[PDB]
Amino acid sequence: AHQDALPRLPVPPLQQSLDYYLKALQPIVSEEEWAHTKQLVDEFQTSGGVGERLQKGLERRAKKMENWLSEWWLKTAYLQFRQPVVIYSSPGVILPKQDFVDLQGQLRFAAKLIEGVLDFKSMIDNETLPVEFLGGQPLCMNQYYQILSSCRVPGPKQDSVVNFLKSKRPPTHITVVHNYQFFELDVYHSDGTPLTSDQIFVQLEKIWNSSLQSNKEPVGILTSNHRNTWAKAYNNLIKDKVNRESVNSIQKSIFTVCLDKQVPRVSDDVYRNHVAGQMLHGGGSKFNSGNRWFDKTLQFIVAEDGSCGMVYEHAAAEGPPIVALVDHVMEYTKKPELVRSPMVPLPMPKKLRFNITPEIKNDIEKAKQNLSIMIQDLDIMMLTFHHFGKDFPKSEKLSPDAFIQVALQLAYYRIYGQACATYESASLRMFHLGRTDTIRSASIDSLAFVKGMGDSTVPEQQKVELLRKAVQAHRAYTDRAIRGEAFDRHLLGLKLQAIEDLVSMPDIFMDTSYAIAMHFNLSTSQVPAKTDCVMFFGPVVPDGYGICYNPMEAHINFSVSAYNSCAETNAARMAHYLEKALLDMRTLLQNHPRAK
Ligand SMILES: CC(C)(COP(=O)(O)OP(=O)(O)OC[C@H]1O[C@@H](n2cnc3c(N)ncnc32)[C@H](O)[C@@H]1OP(=O)(O)O)[C@@H](O)C(=O)NCCC(=O)NCCS
Repeated sequence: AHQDALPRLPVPPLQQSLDYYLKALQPIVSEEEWAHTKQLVDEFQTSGGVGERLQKGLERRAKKMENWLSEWWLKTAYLQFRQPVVIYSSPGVILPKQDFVDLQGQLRFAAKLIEGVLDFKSMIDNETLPVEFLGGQPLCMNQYYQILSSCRVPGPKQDSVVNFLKSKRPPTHITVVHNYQFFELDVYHSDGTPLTSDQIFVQLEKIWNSSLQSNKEPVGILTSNHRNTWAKAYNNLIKDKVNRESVNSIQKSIFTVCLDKQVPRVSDDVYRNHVAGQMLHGGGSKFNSGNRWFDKTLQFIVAEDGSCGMVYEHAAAEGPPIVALVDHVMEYTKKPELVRSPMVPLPMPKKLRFNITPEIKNDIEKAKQNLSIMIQDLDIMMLTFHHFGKDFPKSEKLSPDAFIQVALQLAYYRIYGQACATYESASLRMFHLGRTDTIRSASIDSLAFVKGMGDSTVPEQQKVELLRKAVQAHRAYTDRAIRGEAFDRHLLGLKLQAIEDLVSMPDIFMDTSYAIAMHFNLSTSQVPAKTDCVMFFGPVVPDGYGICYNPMEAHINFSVSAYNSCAETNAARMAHYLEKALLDMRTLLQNHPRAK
């Protein structure tokens, strides 16, 4: 009854949005093209023209739908995306490295971790999850009822998502993969009481031995190829009675746990990057990628050396919900011990086999060739900004995220000589079923500033005043976005609504200023985690980056991605420049006190 108190995703006035469309375009589009769009936009919102008609459409799709963007966005952003899920869609995660140093401690943690998730599922199933606030308003809790007991499925034209959460016989098992081979594992009793760590460990220690030796083909690596190939590949794969049951089990699992194998260690300066890679894609076809099932919503991956993290399917939800589970889980892995009562009678786990054929032999060999190419093209850099975090920005009466978003503009600008189309994920969870909207960090005050900075003709006194203007201009966008007052989503709405009506694709969308404004060189998001962890994901375009960070109190975890295919990008360099951009801004703010 909480999802009925929340307001529905509004529709910003056509004039209002189309206005912010112009304002935000100036700094990234020619003074020529902007003039064009200017005339085009006036024509669009003419009283009695196309725009006014389509606007009436969205203003109706709301009265006959909980959320007028739900289906469109999910379908548009993920389900129709025919590229692989790996690196392009499913965000990895790096968690605080555990201390165990042997094949029994590795299993020990897995158990402790598994018990934590179920302890969290309780609040979900029991619907006793605490109300999350995005300032002074309640947040949509839906996303929490989609991440567990679900999985994505390959469709020849569009993909589907199976959810076994609230079904007749809610699964009580999970998936475990060791040496490329899957195993089922129940964590509940015919009495309702969950399995304590002990049982789960003995169940995990039993699953453990059953797959001591590796030799089988990594069928699971089939979920990392193109979505048109896996669709056909998956289609054949389930033509066997056992096969189908095998995949059917994984798609019911409350989630998956991967016990990855050894990998030739590298230096420590490039360590963090070797793990992030091991958490996002798997590190080749001859390492750990086969110890996965990327279609599965939640995959918790525990390494050998002690490294650990995850990788989830984005369709389900955004990083927040996922990390508001990571925090609780890592918490459980640390807390004390209670009743370690004797091992009740526990059954043996079911080994999920995969009848390997010559038809599937090729798809398995064609997958390796693909994945191995996506990787040799991924360039990632992990930056731990110790200099400061939320502390400083806050002490300057300035918003931390805005301040961090102005530094990226400066850093980027300090590399290409121009501003670019920038994206910052903004959650609209203060609305029922809502997901996210766009916060464009590339603005008028943003460009003026990055230029007023490196301009040796502008005094440090006018510099700081240009910095502050930007930080708050961005904050206003942030505040306007999270309140359904942005424009990117509304914009995509008029476009899709236009298609539906069966009308001529508006010129506005066919506009140059459009192919640009949607081309994001900087794809970013913030995912605060009460735990010292970092999230990451490739770039949205070939010529750009992927940037996600965790703003703490005394520091910031930063991830930076890029493709080697594009010589115009280098993750380390952007990382190396952002670091200098934040330190620089601080030197300018501490030199000229606005007060005191
Ligand atoms: C847009 C968004 C990132 C802004 O978050 P935010 O926390 O408000 O950002 P801020 O910079 O304000 O950081 C908040 C902290 O700075 C403080 N702050 C903000 N403005 C301030 C100011 N002017 N002076 C001093 N402190 C300020 C806040 O009080 C808060 O303090 P706290 O540490 O006690 O929490 C967030 O609302 C959002 O929408 N996140 C979406 C994440 C997501 O979905 N990601 C998907 C990834 S796949």
